[PDB]
Amino acid sequence: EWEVAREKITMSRELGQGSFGMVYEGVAKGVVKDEPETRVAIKTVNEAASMRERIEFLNEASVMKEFNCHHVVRLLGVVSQGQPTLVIMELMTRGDLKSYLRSLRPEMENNPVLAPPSLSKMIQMAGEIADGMAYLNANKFVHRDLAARNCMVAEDFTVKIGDFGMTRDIYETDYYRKGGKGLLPVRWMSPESLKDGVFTTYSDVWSFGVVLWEIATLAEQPYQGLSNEQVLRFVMEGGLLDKPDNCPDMLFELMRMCWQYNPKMRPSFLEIISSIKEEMEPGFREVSFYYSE
Ligand SMILES: C[C@H]1C(=O)N(c2ccc(S(=O)(=O)C(F)(F)F)cc2)C(=O)N1Cc1ccnc2ccccc12
Repeated sequence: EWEVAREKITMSRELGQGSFGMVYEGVAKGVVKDEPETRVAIKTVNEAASMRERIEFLNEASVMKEFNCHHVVRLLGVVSQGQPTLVIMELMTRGDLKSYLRSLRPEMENNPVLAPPSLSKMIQMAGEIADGMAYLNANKFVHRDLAARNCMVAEDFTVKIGDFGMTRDIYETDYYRKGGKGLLPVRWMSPESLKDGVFTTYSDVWSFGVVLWEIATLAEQPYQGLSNEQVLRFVMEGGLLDKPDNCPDMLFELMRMCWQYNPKMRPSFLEIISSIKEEMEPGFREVSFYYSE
């Protein structure tokens, strides 16, 4: 079904170190309808892994087999015969959103443009990110690590929901062992998740508000001036991120709606999209989950 000729897959270079194995970048022969070749991201499984691990790999991959959204990085077949287990996916040529935002900084430094930022561009990303998340939540899937570093940028600048899931030494401090038991993205977590360690769609929305803050600051780390333990106390007691410098008032208002203390009072991704859909580009209606059937 999704199994594909491993011979029809040629790895080029490396993108990063995955959990089950190194992640490469290459091309696939006939993996997309009406397409000869296709740039893709190759996910592998180090031979130094038993079946207890190998099977787990194809377990989480079968989860994506049910996903089909313009705003979520799509799966493209899988390999697991007479060679190392592999999984193929749509390749996002501009990388993750945090790196992309960060790479814009130098330009903006020596760029002779003293004009406010484009609210229009930020809304496009917001809606694409919110549309991909609405789709995921609709399929009873909670992300648990929504952050700019886990959003991907396409060649055409479209943003899609993914999960970097690779080494990344530059974002290691984005995680903290709240209680030893695993690395958690504490600066992106809601008050309730910081307490019981439970993630829901309500908390994905809180994280969404933080991603909007990341976009407006060109990915500065949330809660400047506070250590991890200080962030914990501050957020759990009702503290909130500050309005970014030169942030369109409308964007911050959206953020604040995402950061209400009472989880049940936060709007859902569908409500978020409904309140900004009239600001979305024309094409949005064509390929978005929101307008779909
Ligand atoms: C590691 C690889 C991967 O498997 N996923 C991924 C996609 C969808 C889902 S999902 O559907 O379960 C959900 F979205 F719901 F999480 C989960 C994970 C990425 O985003 N990756 C990074 C990546 C891909 C493609 N191109 C890249 C280019 C640069 C860096 C990293 C790139």
